[PDB]
Amino acid sequence: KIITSESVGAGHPDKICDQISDAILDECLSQDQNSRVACEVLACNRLIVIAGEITTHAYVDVVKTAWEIIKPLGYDENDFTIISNVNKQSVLIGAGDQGIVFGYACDETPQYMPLTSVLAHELLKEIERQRRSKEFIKIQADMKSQVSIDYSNSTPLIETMLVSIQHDEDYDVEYFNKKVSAIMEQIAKKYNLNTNFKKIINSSGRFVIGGPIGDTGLTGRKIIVDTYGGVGHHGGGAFSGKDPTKVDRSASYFARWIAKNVVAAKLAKQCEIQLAFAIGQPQPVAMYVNTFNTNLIDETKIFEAIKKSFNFDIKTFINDLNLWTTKYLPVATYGHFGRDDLDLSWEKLNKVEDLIKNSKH
Amino acid sequence: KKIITSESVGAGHPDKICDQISDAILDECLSQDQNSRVACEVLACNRLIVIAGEITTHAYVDVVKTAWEIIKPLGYDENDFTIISNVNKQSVNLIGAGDQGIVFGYACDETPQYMPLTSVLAHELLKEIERQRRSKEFIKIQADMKSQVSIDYSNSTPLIETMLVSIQHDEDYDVEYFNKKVSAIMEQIAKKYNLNTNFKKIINSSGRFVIGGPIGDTGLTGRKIIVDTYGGVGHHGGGAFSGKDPTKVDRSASYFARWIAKNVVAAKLAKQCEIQLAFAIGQPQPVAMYVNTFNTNLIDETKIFEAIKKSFNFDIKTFINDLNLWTTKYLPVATYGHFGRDDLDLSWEKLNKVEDLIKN
Repeated sequence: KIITSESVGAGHPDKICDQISDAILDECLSQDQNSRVACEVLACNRLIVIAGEITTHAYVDVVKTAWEIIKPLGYDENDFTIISNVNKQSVLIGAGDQGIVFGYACDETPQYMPLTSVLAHELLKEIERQRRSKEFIKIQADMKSQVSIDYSNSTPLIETMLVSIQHDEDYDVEYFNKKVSAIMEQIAKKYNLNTNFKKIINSSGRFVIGGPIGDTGLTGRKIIVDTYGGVGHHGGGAFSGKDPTKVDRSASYFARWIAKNVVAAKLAKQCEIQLAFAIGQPQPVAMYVNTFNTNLIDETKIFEAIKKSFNFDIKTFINDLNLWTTKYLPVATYGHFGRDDLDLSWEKLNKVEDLIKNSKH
Repeated sequence: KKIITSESVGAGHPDKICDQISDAILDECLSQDQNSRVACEVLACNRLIVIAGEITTHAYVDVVKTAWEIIKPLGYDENDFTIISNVNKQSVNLIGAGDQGIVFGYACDETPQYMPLTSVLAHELLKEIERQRRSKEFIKIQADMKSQVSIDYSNSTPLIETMLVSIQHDEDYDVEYFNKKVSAIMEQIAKKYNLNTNFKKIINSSGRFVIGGPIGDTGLTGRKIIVDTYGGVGHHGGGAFSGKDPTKVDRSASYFARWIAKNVVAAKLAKQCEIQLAFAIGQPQPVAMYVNTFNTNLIDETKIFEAIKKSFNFDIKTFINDLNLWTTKYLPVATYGHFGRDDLDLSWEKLNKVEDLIKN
C-alpha cells in the first residue's frame, strides 16, 4: 500500500509564477488592506506575462515586483522580457464566486500533515537552505522531490525518496549524490523512520537548463503541492495571487483551521471538511464533515462542536484569521499548510479548548 | 445531513477556452504527425490570449489560426482579441515516464456513466443549456456559464439539495423567460436521472452577468482540473490534461487508471474503486500503485489487486497503444469532463476488460 506526494523548489517555473502572484498581492496589502487582487502569471521560456484584475490605492510596479523574485534565483535583466496585461484601478462579504474547498488534518506528524507531504517539503527546504549557505555548491533553485511511503504495516516505511536538482555544467557527480543521500537520510532520521529506502537522484541525467527556460510555468498549477499531496480532496481553486475575499483561498484556510483544531483536540485522527459557496451568500451554501471512522467521540458531537466553536460568516472568519494583514509570499513555496517554520493564523491551535467544551467535553 | 457538491463550466468559461485551444493545437499536431510531442499552455487575460509551450512535430500548424477556430464559434470576431504565440515549434524502444508525479483513477456505480451523481448533473445541465443556445431553443444567452450541484446522501436514496447556475445573458434579456427556461432545464435533468424535483434552484445569484469570457477576467490552461476529473469525490495528483500528447504520463496514466477503476466497478468487484499511480523519470512502469475501494469490495481487496495486475499491462508504451491515445481527439474532452462521457467514444470508458477481470 504506497501513498506518494511531491514538492518543488523556489526555482520551479510554476512556483516562480505563484511567488510573483503572491508578491504582487503582498505589495498591494502592505499599502491598502482593501486591495482586490486576482493576479495570474505565465512564464514561457524567456517571456513572463503578468495578468489579472487589481483594485488598490497602492503604488505597485508589477514588473519591478516580478524582478525582485527572479533576481535572487538568480537571473539578471538579460534573461527575461517581463510585461503586464494587469487592469489596475482605484475606488458583509458574500461569496464572490461559486465553488468547493476542503480542509484536511491528520495526526501522523507534529505539523498535523500527511508524512509524504512533510518529507517532500522538508527535503527541498534543507537543500535550498544549503544552496544559500553554500553548504551544497554547484546547484540552482529549480528542484523537485517525490516521497513514496508504504502504509501496509502499523508502522510506516519510507519506500522511495526521489529528487531532481538543477546543477552547474562543471559539477562533481559523486559530491552531488553524497550530499543528496545524506540530506535524504538526515530527513528520515529526524521524523524518525527507516534509513534503507531506495534513493532516486537526478534520474533525468543532466539537469543544467531549468526554470522557465526550456519550459512553461503558470500560477496555480501546483495546487496539490500547495495543499495535502493529495491525501486530501481538492475543489480545483489555486491560492496564489488572490486577496482574502476570493473564498477559494480564505475558506481553504478556514477549513484547515477547523480540521487541524479537531485532530489537535483528539476528537479524531483524521478530519476532512468540504465547504461550497454561491455568488452573494455570506455563509457556505453546503458543509460536509468526514473523519474516516477515526472519531474518538460521536461523529454527531463533532458536527455540533464545529458549528458551535466557529463563526461561518466569511467576513468574520477572514478577520478572525487576520488574512488582511498576512504575508502570502512565505506560503508560495513548500505548501500552505503544516508550516511550523512560519506563524500562520490558520495553523494556530487556539480553538481546541472551545472544541472540547462544545463537544459536551 | 450529509452534502457532497461538484461544479462544471461551459465552453465560454475563460479557463475552458484555454483548455480548448491547448487540446485543439494538440489535435492539429496529431492529425498530421502521431509522434508529435506537445506541451501547449494558454493564457487569456482580458483581450490578450498568449499561446505558449514546447512542440516537436512535422505538422504544418498555425497556433493563432487554431485559437480563432475555437473562439469564433463562441460569438467573438477578429475585433475582440490580440492572439500571439511564444510556442517553441520544431522537428526531429520503451516509453519511460518523461516526468515524476502522481495520478488517480476513480469509478462508482451511482450513474450509468460510472461517475459521481453531482458531476454528471452539473455537466448534463450545462450540456443541455449549450445545446439550446446553439439550436436557439434558449435565445438571449452566451456560452460562458457555471453549474454547482449539491446532493444529500443521508438516506438510502440520494436527494438533490441545490442546483445552482450562472449563465452569461444579453443586456436586453427577458428575466422571466430566463428563469422559466433554466428552472425547466434543472427539472428536465433531475427527471432524466429520476431524482426529486423540489430541490432549491439558485439562478444567476450575482444579478447581471453580461460581460463574460476572458473580458475583464483571466483564463489559464489546466485551472479546472477537478471539473476535468471527479468533482472532488476522487483524489487528484495536480496534473492538468489539456495541451499534452500521450507521453506526458500525467494524462495517459489518468486515463489508464480510469479504465481500470471503471472496469472493476462494472465487473461488480466493488461499488467504488480508486487507483493511485506514481512515476519516476526513466521508469517504463509506474514507480508505485495503491488500490482503494472504501470498504465497498464484494470480494477480497487482495483478489482485486491480483485481477488488476493480471488483466492490465502497466508498460506505459503498451497501455498508450492499447487505448489508441495517438489516434484520439482530445478537444471533445476539453469541456464537460474527461470521464463518464456516454456522449463520446473514449477508449478508457470502454467496458472491454470486465470478462478478463472476472476470470483473474
